[PDB]
Amino acid sequence: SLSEIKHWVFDMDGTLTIAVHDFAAIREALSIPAEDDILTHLAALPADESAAKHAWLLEHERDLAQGSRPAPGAVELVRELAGRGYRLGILTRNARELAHVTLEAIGLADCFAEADVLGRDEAPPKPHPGGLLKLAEAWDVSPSRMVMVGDYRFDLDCGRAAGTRTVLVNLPDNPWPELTDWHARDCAQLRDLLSAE
Amino acid sequence: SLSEIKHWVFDMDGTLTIAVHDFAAIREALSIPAEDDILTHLAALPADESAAKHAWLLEHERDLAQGSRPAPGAVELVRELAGRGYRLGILTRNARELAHVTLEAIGLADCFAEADVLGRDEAPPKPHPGGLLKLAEAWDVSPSRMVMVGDYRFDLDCGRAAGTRTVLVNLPDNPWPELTDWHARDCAQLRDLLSAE
Ligand SMILES: [Mg+2]
Ligand SMILES: [Mg+2]
Repeated sequence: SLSEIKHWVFDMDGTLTIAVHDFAAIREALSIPAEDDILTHLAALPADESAAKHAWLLEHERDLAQGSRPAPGAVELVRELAGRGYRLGILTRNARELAHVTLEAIGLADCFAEADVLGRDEAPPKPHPGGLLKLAEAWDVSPSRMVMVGDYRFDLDCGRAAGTRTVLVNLPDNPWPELTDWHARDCAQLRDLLSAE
Repeated sequence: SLSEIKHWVFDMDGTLTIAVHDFAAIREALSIPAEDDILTHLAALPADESAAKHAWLLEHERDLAQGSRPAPGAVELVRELAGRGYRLGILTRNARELAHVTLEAIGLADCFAEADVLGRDEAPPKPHPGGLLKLAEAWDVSPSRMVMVGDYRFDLDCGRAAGTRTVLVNLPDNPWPELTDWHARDCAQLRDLLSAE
């Protein structure tokens, strides 16, 4: 049962936080009417114009980015787990300092012990198991009793390599069934699963 | 007339080259059937699943990127202009060395004099006019007789600031009419415009 796992490890980008983008710049560049939602409008254009505009959006993802915000239900999930006294960690490609700043920004800095936030300098890149093995050792716990929560195949591969359980969030379905122990559309639904199962 | 302009300056990313992405990874992550085109499939999903999957694609643009390839008609346009004996330049945020490598990769290194490829270290970031002013001076030409070709508002703003003519490519329409002297869906159509007008 998911509620039996008391040691949780989170990816950051795409899991606890998501990139936000300049909506007004997007609307101007792609000629979206104010009364239309961006994606709904693009989906309704002729296929060739839709493809061209989507390709442009993707090409300029970084130009249009404006930092990040908490992913849906992420703050809620982490606070729920922290409230249970569970042990929480982070395994991110970000530098530890930046991860720290982000955690403070989204109001979750107090939910993770500083030593349990592993960044660029503390662990090899996913899907290398190193970071999870480090946490498992620091926590004196079997990996089979930890869960790795992520949104990308490398997060799941990392969990499988280290031997932890794995959770996919922030996709609506189950694209890697064999790599994925639990899946939820987002952290809010994951919190619901935790509560029910 | 466009054919009267004999001094042309190109942006790189999004104009002469475009990022390519890992199609197989995308298809696996978003559960796209082999017989479906990715975008057409997403456009046909329920709106909520479509939005979630598009947001994921955008969030992982850099994870899914696999270098770049020539933009449609770009090699053809540059060779056509070089063949006319026109003077050609580049104004890119990329380091000059990388711009050089890219130009070699796509077979256009011989179309630009090395001194006329301005990168990170040779010119301030768009939309600062500096890079175009530098080329105009090096070429002993009035900016009104140069054209800046780009795919982003900053390219057009840069041209307007320096006083060059401006061209938008790689969007299908005309989102910044006042900033844009000519627009074309891509470099191939731009070559056609050049030929006809
Ligand atoms: Mg991630
Ligand atoms: Mg560009």
